[PDB]
Amino acid sequence: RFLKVKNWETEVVLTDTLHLKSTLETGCTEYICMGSIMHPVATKDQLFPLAKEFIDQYYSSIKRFGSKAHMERLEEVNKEIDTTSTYQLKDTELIYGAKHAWRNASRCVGRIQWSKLQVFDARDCTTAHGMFNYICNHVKYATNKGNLRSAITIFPQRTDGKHDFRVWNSQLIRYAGYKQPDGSTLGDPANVQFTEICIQQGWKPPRGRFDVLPLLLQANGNDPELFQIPPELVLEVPIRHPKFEWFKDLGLKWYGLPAVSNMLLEIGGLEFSACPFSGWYMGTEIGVRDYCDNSRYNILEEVAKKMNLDMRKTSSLWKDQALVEINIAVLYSFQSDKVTIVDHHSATESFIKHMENEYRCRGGCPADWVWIVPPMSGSITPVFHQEMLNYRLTPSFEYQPDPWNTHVWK
Amino acid sequence: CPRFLKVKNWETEVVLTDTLHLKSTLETGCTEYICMGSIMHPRPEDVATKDQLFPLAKEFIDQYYSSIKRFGSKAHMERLEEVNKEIDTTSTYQLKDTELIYGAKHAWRNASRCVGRIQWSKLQVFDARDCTTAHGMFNYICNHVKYATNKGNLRSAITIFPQRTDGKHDFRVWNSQLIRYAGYKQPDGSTLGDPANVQFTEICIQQGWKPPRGRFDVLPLLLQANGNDPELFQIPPELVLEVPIRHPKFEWFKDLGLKWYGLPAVSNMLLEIGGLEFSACPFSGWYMGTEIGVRDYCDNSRYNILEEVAKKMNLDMRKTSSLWKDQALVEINIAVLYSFQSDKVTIVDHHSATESFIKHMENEYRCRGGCPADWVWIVPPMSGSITPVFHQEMLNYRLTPSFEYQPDPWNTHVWK
Ligand code: HEM
Ligand code: HEM
Ligand SMILES: Cc1cc(N)nc2cc(-c3ccc(OCC4CC4)c(CN)c3)ccc12
Ligand SMILES: Cc1cc(N)nc2cc(-c3ccc(OCC4CC4)c(CN)c3)ccc12
Ligand SMILES: C[C@H](O)[C@H](O)[C@H]1CNc2nc(N)[nH]c(=O)c2N1
Ligand SMILES: C[C@H](O)[C@H](O)[C@H]1CNc2nc(N)[nH]c(=O)c2N1
Ligand SMILES: [Zn+2]
Repeated sequence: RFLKVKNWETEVVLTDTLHLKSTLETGCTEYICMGSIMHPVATKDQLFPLAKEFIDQYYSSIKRFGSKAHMERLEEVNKEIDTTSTYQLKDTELIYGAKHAWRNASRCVGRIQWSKLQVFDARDCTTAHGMFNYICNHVKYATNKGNLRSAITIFPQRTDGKHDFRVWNSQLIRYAGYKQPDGSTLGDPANVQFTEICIQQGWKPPRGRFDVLPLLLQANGNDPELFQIPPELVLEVPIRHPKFEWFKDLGLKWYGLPAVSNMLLEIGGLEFSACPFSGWYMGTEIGVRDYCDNSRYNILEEVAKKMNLDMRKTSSLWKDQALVEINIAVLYSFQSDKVTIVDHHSATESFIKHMENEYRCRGGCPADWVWIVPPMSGSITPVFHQEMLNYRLTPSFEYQPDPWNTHVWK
Repeated sequence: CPRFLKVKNWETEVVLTDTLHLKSTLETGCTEYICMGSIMHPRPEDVATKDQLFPLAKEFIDQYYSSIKRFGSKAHMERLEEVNKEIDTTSTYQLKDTELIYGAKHAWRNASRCVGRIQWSKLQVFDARDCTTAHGMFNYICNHVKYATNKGNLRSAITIFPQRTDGKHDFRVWNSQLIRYAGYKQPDGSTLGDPANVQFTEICIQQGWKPPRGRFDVLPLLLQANGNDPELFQIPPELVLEVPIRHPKFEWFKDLGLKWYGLPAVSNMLLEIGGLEFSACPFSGWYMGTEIGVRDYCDNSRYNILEEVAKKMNLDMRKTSSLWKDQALVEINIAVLYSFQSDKVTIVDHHSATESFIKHMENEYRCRGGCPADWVWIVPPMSGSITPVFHQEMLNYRLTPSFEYQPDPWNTHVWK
């Protein structure tokens, strides 16, 4: 059945037919909704239908369904799954599949940009040194002196599960976290475990507050190897406030390039376990989550201190006042340094426009309200009042286990 | 369905185990392949047949005697048999007072979207099932308002009018809340008062209400008894507690002339107990500040005062990345909380309410085996991630007794 989604602010109603094309499961049932649950080695047998599905949708996309090339590709992929237990995507298919994995990412508010993705084919990589080279080129290309450009670098696909390529880092650029003897945490608390794994692997921590972690790179299932990103490649922004001259005295900074490196890219039944992809930041991703979460930098109290706010009772909303000011500073700093960044009002406004486009030309847009709504000022953004339908299309980005839980060392 | 389901809090690492989901009775609207969790809502002749009513009544009666640790008792088997005979001879049955009170408290306890359920067992239940006329409904509602208001020391309460019979004799409160402000659509397209209430205001004016046409005109009650045409009543103004909104720092804030009413009393929902349908069941608690300060004031299709407040704050309103909207939203919510606390009218900030809900949820998981919760509604409309419910996974499911949506009565009513 067709399904309608209403925006309760504009009263626009859109009709979803695209959900009818999905086959993966969401985790909900008719009686239980798991919409706020964060996470609810193929064979030739399972592989060909997935490949056939994806080839069919590719040749449908380029308006050549049932063509000579289409019939030939199908048979070409048929004989190759038979005789090799897998197949290899054409370059065109790889690009199409990566763009559509972004397009199908129900949790991403930045998808208005989806077809503007620079795809780096790294399927000929064999060693971690090679991965490091490919990754530096990604970081340099995507950073582009502050005029950030979305990119993805795709390493060789999984074969037997024993030879995976993995980026052990959760992002390419992240700050170290140090669990202090006195209990607390220096640096970034999100990364305490990974930082310890890098130290145990030989990394010599500077033990500052903003130490860029090394790359820890696993090629073809071998042990991971440490690499330092050349510092001239790592663009950073000192956070200052446009009114509070004392803000810069907090000593804060962040990196310009958000580049997620621990997810899995699935295309036509093939699994790409190393596929770092980058875009540019929405300001709340730094100023709200990375700075004010209890298990992150947790700087809310100091800012409210310097603002001389009454912090005795929660109903003074001192946390809310300090949160807005931190986010003002983040946007101001990136914009003053001409580093690409988007505020949650512009981003969500763009996403509503993106939804309109997708419903017109595609029949729907899978979208995860729980993730699309920004972590502050929810209802004064247009996505808050936008009903969304969440469903799982492929190609897709998926979660995968942390490598240090599966990898057999030597 | 799997027997145990785990939810995790990603801030504290606490993992909880849900078994209560196995008792879920109605559909969420999700399927295996689609999630409808952000859809807001996923005939008058049709009432429960005898065959439909039997299992629904037995399920609730069982649950009630289980709750009072008398399951399988003589009194339990007797009640079952008495209910069954009533349904056989009369096609319906009547709840005992004890069962009515238990059902109403559990409809609140089961309300997945309510952040305030830590209070669920402290609900004053007024049995208005002897009511016959809209004048009688007005009396019951005035008494409700006065008790729940309690001079600003608000107390949660529900008033339950007679259940549905054949569907042609419904009791209904046409108001969406007992106390709301009129909205008037002007000829020039602008709105005076509360734009959320323009349609209902028009209905009241058509029914004979003489509007004052101000910004904050308490709407009259429009009350339907026993399926008759609804009738208008003015709530005595001494019973409508109101708070003028001022700001602890901004002296000019009072010059906005804003005020709000103290008692949030939702009156358009349906209470379902044991297959019985109580189409008129106004219930009230007290406000979370953001229900006024974020939604009621700063929604675009509401009072929409963000801009005016930002002007008086001398913010740059040309670029969105100055976050002038966010800065103004906070100040408005500071004022709402400060004005209610100053006048000693119960109110709860979103930090306190969500922390209590977390403690509540944990207790329910411990003592009950779960707690249905709708994250999309539990997370407050501002500052979501700096409240503890943001990082708390939740399972949503529909238990009974429950509060249900129902069509607006002007759309179904058969005018006499
Ligand atoms: C171009 C600018 C982009 C912006 C502003 C943006 C914004 C965001 C934000 C705010 C989130 C939520 C993150 C969080 O709160 O933790 C998100 C999630 C996500 N983004 Fe985007 N994004 C961008 C580009 C991209 C690109 C280039 C890709 C891949 C090619 C991508 C794939 C994803 C995925 C897969 C998720 C959700 C991951 C999951 O399912 O857990 N995004 N994005
Ligand atoms: C005592 C203080 C209470 C507080 C602080 C509170 C808080 C809230 C809030 C913030 C919402 C979301 C409203 C919105 O965003 O529009 C809500 C919804 C709701 N509350 Fe509570 N509430 C309270 C009392 C009660 C009582 C006494 C009942 C019933 C006996 C109740 C039943 C409900 C229901 C049924 C809904 C959502 C209905 C729906 O749309 O599905 N609440 N509550
Ligand atoms: C390309 C891109 C740009 C951007 N501007 N933002 C992005 C955020 C995520 C993302 C995905 C999952 C995720 O985490 C899931 C759960 C917290 C563990 C997080 C949290 N860092 C971020 C992924 C990609 C992003
Ligand atoms: C007792 C009580 C106290 C309170 N403090 N708050 C409450 C809010 C609602 C409630 C329920 C549904 C609903 O909306 C239905 C659909 C969105 C239109 C609204 C919107 N007014 C409020 C109901 C009861 C409440
Ligand atoms: C589209 C979306 O479901 C709708 O705006 C919901 C979202 N969450 C909400 N949450 C609360 N508490 N109250 C609301 O009215 C809404 N509205
Ligand atoms: C429990 C909850 O699902 C979890 O904390 C989610 C909620 N929504 C989110 N939304 C975004 N954009 N980013 C997040 O990390 C989260 N966290
Ligand atoms: Zn769902």
